[PDB]
Amino acid sequence: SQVFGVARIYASFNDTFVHVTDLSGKETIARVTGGMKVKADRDESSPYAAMLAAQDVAAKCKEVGITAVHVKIRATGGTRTKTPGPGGQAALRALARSGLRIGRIEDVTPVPSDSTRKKG
Amino acid sequence: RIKKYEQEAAEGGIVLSKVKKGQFRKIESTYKKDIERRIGGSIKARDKE
Amino acid sequence: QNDLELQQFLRESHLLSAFNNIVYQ
Amino acid sequence: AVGKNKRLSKGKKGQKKRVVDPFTRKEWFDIKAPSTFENRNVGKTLVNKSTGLKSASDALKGRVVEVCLADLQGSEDHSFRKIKLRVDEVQGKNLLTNFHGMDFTTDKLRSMVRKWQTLIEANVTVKTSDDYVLRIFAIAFTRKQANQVKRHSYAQSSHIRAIRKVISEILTKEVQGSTLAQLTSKLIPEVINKEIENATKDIFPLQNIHVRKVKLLKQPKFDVGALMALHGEEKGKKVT
Amino acid sequence: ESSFMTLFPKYRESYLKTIWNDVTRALDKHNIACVLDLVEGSMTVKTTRKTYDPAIILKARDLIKLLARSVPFPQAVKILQDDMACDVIKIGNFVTNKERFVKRRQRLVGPNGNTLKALELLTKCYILVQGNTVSAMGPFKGLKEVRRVVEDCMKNIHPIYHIKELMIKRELAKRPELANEDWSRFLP
RNA sequence: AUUAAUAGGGACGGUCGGGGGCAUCAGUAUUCAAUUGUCAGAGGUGAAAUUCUUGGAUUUAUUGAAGACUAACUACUGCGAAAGCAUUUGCCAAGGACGUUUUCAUUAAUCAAGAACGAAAAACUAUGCCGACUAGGGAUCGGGUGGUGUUUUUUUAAUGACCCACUCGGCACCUUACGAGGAGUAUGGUCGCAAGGCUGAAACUUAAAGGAAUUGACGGAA
Repeated sequence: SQVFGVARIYASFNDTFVHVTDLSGKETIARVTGGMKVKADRDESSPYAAMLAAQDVAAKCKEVGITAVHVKIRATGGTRTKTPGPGGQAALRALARSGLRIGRIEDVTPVPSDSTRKKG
Repeated sequence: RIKKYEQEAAEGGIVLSKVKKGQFRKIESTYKKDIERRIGGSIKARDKE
Repeated sequence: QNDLELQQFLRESHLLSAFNNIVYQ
Repeated sequence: AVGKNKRLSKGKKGQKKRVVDPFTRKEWFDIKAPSTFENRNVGKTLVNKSTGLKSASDALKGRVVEVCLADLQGSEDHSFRKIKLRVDEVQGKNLLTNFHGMDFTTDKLRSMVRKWQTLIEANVTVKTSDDYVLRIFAIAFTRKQANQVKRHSYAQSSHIRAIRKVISEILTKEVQGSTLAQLTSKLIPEVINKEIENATKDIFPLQNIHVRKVKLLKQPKFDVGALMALHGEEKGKKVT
Repeated sequence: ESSFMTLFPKYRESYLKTIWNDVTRALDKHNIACVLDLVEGSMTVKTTRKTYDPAIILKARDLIKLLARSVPFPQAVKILQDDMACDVIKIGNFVTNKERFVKRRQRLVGPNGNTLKALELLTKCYILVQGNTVSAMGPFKGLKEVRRVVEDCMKNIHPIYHIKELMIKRELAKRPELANEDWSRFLP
């Protein structure tokens, strides 16, 4: 009765990618973007876009029949900052508030071993 | 207070404005509490010395 | 460093912080 | 960019209709971990369509899943360990997997690493007794004694080189003294790290010794015998 | 369930023990438990069976991370404020000569810290410079701006050019007559 | 056939080092290629725009490949004459210091001319008297001398780490005895800047249009 799916959240500094997925990581059960749910291009990372994108993926999750989430938070990382997005946080908020049983939270953002920067 | 501030910086390594040997530091303490006018930059007697 | 407004703002940068905790003009 | 200020590119010009309805054309299968661990039952997976039993085999045996070891073992502590698994066999809404790999987690790494001390890394690449080719990354940390008043306990060059050597020795020796099944049940209690402590006790004081990574290189040829004898012939209902 | 840890050094451990009521007060106010292990030399943050905010437990992880990197408790509650953000910027991966590296981060910090403090005012964040790491905490717009600035600063443009850019930008956006213009007619 | 200088070279014993050349093994990240996934934007900016994106962009999984770098550990530092110097294991060859009732026998030193070594947009607030230099203290790094217990272990494998006293040499830091024209003003001179009248427009009082001017103007009755 505890059916588990996962949620990859690429929370950038210019969009909030929310993406529920099967447990293996190939079947993309749903996907919405901040720039697909907010009106203008100016606010394509705001917590309003987070709440809306979260409600869309929540509707889709209760459409398919998943009962629990493993949320993986990811930032842009590597060359740019290692910091997540406010859309990321509010998305996790509104997903828990629409009521996906909070299975397991983890962050995996791409961290460089040694970055490709010009040692001038 | 300046010495304890300098020690906490150099123990948990921070950089700081390098000043000459005479004067003290310049902190938010001295800027807010306005202590320069009633103490000064440095010991003027030792400065002339 | 020849500018007039710039360096005055630069040395007042701690005073405005101290008496603030921006209206810098 | 759902708004009206957006100008016109190529963009959303010609688009087919949502008719396919993927999750009413899809199917739900269940996967099963080996029997060496405790909790065998784990997760679910989506089959695209039963027009291919070829397709069921293709997707559901090319799969690679990844669980956390608390989810796998029922550990009351969330025991900071991710296990990769690679599935190859299905028996009737119930897939049978094998083992693929195992990494630590990034938060635990940034928890381990400190400031006034020394981190040691090592890597080995062995062939197992059941013909698997594996690569193991192990890490270690120096510590200070209680009597010490010095605020750092570094190790010198002969120390670090001898340390990496002896841990490489115990790594290759133990992985070639055991199979992959007993190797997995040997990495379950982390008794290899306790062995490394009570073996390199005569070199240098250590506080945190860990195997960071386990990666596969080459897989042997699949045996239904081995996989099934690990996991611990069916008849139907006469449709008229 | 959800739990995280972070190591610290001892000279901060004194400060930790002297202030430790305040962190556990704010965090059980957010229903976040925190504890402290001395021989481990570590802090721990965990949730309980009543916690209802994943954003705030990620925030508490950021709290112990910042407090390990030795920022005081006013800045700690400023990051546990909701719409703020920590951000770490490394500079050690830019330049070749060590002495040029030293003089360049001194050019950053400036005489009487003045360049740093003007930057902090104009972005409403807080900066702190530690050798090869520079920590910053504040709102996201200021953080993006300071990231661009410090990367060009350990490149070879000057922070004074950037400070003039910042004040001109903030004024030109303050006057609510222009939102279409690319403003490069005004920036040099 | 004098010594062997707290002069110099040399050997040996244990060491030390992100010192050097040669391959070698590996971490991730990025870029491209290919495989599958759901189908509607992605990028960047203050907001924009260029660009990519029904031949399925971005994104999730899989490998694959190339070309750079070896983070967190990383600094109160080590090593090199300087620039420089950070994964692994070998191979080769140098070098400092320690310690020796070891070797020679003053072979040392300051260097102008000559030679070797030096990635080669760079820089932009930094500055402390100086010394043929007296004492010092806490820290480190490297070696030896001794004690002491831990930690260790024990017929078997490298007799290592820590406490403290002593002892040499470094990098640093901290207190100390001592000594060798800028300004502004004025300008009857000199060289330059040069000033305005509606515009057409001048030999023509000269058209349209243009801005300026903007409540058009002209008479009666109370």
